[PDB]
Amino acid sequence: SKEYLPDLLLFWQNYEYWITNIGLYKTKQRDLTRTPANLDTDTEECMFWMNYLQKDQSFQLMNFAMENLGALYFGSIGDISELYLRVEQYWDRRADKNHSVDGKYWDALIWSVFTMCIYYMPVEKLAEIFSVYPLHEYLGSNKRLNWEDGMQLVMCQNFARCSLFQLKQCDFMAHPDIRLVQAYLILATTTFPYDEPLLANSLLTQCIHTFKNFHVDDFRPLLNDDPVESIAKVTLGRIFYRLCGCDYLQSGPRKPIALHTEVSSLLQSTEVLYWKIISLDRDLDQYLNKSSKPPLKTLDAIRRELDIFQYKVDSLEEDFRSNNSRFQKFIALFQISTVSWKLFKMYLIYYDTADSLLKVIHYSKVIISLIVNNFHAKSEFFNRHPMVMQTITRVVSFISFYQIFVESAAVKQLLVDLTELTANLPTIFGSKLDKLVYLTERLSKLKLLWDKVQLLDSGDSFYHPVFKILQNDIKIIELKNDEMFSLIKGLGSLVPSDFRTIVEEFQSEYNISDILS
Amino acid sequence: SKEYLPDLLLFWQNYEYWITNIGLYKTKQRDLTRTPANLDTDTEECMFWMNYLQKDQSFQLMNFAMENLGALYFGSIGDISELYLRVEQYWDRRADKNHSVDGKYWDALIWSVFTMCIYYMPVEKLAEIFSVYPLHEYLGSNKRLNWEDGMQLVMCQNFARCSLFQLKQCDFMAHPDIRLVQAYLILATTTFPYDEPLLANSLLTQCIHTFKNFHVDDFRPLLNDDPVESIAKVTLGRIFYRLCGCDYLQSGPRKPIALHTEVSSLLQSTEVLYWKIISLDRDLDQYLNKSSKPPLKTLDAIRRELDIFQYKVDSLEEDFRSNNSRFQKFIALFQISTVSWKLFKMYLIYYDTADSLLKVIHYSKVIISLIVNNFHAKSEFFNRHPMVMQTITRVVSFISFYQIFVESAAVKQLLVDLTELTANLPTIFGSKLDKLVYLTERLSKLKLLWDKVQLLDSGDSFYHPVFKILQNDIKIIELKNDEMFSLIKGLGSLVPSDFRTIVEEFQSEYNISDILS
Repeated sequence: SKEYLPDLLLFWQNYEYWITNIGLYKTKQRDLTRTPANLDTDTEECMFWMNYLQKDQSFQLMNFAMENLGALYFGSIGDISELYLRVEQYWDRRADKNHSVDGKYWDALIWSVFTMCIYYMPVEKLAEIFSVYPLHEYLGSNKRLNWEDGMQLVMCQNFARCSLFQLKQCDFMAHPDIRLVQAYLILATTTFPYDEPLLANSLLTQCIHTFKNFHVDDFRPLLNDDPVESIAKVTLGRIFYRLCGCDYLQSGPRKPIALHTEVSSLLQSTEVLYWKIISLDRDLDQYLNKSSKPPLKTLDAIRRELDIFQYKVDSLEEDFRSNNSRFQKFIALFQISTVSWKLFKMYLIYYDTADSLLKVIHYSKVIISLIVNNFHAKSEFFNRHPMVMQTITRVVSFISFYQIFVESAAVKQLLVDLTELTANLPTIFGSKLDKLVYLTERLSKLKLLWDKVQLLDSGDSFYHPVFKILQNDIKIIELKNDEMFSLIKGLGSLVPSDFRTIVEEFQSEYNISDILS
Repeated sequence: SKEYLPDLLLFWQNYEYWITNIGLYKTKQRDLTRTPANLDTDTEECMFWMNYLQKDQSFQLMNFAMENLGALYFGSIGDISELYLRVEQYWDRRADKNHSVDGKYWDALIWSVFTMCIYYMPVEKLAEIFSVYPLHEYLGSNKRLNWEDGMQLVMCQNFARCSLFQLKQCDFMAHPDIRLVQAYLILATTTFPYDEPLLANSLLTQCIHTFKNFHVDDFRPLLNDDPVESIAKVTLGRIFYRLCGCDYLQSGPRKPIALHTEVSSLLQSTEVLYWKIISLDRDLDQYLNKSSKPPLKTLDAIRRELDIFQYKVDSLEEDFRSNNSRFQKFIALFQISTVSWKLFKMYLIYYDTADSLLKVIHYSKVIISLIVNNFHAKSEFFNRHPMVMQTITRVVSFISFYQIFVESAAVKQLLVDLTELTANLPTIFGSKLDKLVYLTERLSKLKLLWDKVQLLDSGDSFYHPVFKILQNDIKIIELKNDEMFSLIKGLGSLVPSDFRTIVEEFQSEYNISDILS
């Protein structure tokens, strides 16, 4: 009697939290006794790359950015125009043995910008600018590869280290500047915070610190303020909501200090429309690892907010004469859709409302649509936005999970569409895309083990091998996130039995630990 | 009619806060366009010093520490014995091109220990170990100097950079460890947090982050816990209260993120006796920059707590057979005395209670006593503890300030005793001691200008040139702490008239800005 189900949907909330979120993008217990350390390999490497870039080359990036990446870089930098000047002086002082701090800070800010560019640059327009030729060698990878492969992704990664290595030249610890928060924000537009979850969390904490160090609570240019300062405050506010955004996104056990929590939910300007929407995403996902349920009255309150923000989003036109307006419209629409999907998934899980699953299937498709429509406009670099990756993960997983329990040919098809789409997302998503693919493959194998094996009522609860395996995938990731052993090493250095056979079998064939990166 | 006075004592609370505290030890607006930056001069320098230290040399430091500095290093490291092993393996791996992270972390922890040692090492016992010979040269300072001078202090400063430079090798941002918090805590025992207020605040924020990253709320080894873990928790708790302590101490505008605030005041074990007492210091000083007054009932509640802690302190014996027990007793007694002084100063200022000034004069003398008694036991290195410096500053200043307004031959003498003592505190206090001396000299010159010039009742308020000069010293320091201009540069880069003659005169002869370091 599939009467258990309700307690099983409620369970997904934690599986989502632990596996699809924490475990796949924010986990990384490394053995320090085995990790090489030094301030030498990063100095030479981030010195070579800086050489690989030519004056004109870098300037086309500036143009790719100005003519494309507006919706990302604005929030934290505003009209690049002002920055070209800096990209210019960058080279001027590029020829000096004598270098300052305001100098480097300006350097790093533009090198984080370059990072973002390489990241989004359509592989084709990138090749017409650089050539893997003088790159395969240095690195040491046969010319067996090219731009089409991660070799482009071996720049959104290294350029990123050139931004960090350069900040490490300002000794930013000792000289807080908004430019550190600005550089980080730009690096945030990429997969950097997922590649280096531990570092990114420390750099964000530094950014929270640097931000509060200005002690500005009210960003509105108040009466009789010098226009220069009225502007800096306004700017600071844009930077602020951008900062709350990646803060909420990087939430987890390895990120204990918060900033976004100092900002109230709506349940209590285009730029700020961004946080408005993320505010609602926070309002919902906050229940994933929670024990309590979102009162139904709440979901409706958020539903109503969505409505207004949905409307408000379409109300902001889009002229295809600028990729800027097109990419902004995409992020807008993707964001609301995502929150919407999350919204009805919630209804379906906590209250099993009417039209819930129908709605989930709807926004699930709206999502696949938005991504799928970007190949059809040769603005596919739009899909490289870290938001896509995140959304597809939660959507596919839940659908893939719902599929193994609640049969439906509608969902079975949707799952096919998503399964396809998954292994189609741009490749700049590296290691993770594969990890998600593996994760999908896995939850499907867990379907078979549910159709094969027989569930049985003990009278108090139901028992199945796919039930433990699910429970385990959480305990195993939840343990990979307990730093207590790490504490023990840095200190005094001291140091239903049939399923039990079925589980361990699967567990050895498909260990969740394979998702960790 | 000296009827104004009450509002003038209340004013001292802010002068103390801004000048004697923030302005003298936690201020540092530097021009980034003028600051040289690089990861080269620290790598070579912190490579030379590391060479200057010999195996046996460093090991005597270990012995100075084990046989002296127990009361400082325990809280965060516990029985050095365990660490000698590390000082040993330090050298073993000292001969490697291949170096890890757990490696460096252990290195830095012992190099922070060395720092502390050099800092406290009696100049005499230091010379019998090292020789300025191979030091004056490298640096570039004529052999015109020697250990007796800051040349010893050019180690508690460089050794400190060797601890930092080495942490910068573990990329601690990416690999949080308690050893970072432990190293910082040891560096805390020195004047490091005052030499580099901006850096120390960022390293502390990193420590708050690293600490919470363990997610341990209850430090008591709870039921059926593996003794190894029960021990690590207990350890972590010692580290925790030690961490709240330097956190409260480093409070200010440049340190926006807090940790100690997560710990309640008592008004709501020897190791924890430390925070107990600092908790009471916090309970009192929290009113310095506040607008409201400490209800009298509060002061009494703290007074009563002091009593118990005073008693509890004397109740912990002291055998002069170990400098350890002697230095612990000193810190104990100094702490309570200090809080006590603060306590009655408060009574005298906010409520003008009876025996207040008498009590202030009492603990003021008890303090001078405790410091003065350390030359008389050739354990003068006891006075090098950053606590002394801090306490003498608040005591001398207030006394020096009370002196210019409220004449008394008792205070006039006390002020003489303090004025002497001031220019007698060990020299490892460098730049600051002089700044305090200058500050004292200054408040005395402000006495003359009060005896000379004539105060006058406008009927609504009283007006005097020493009144503005006082008000100004605050606005001028309070402005040196407004980062809004720093925000403006890192961004879009845009950019009673007789006293009015008297003030500016003084102001040019004795500018408070001279205290900033």
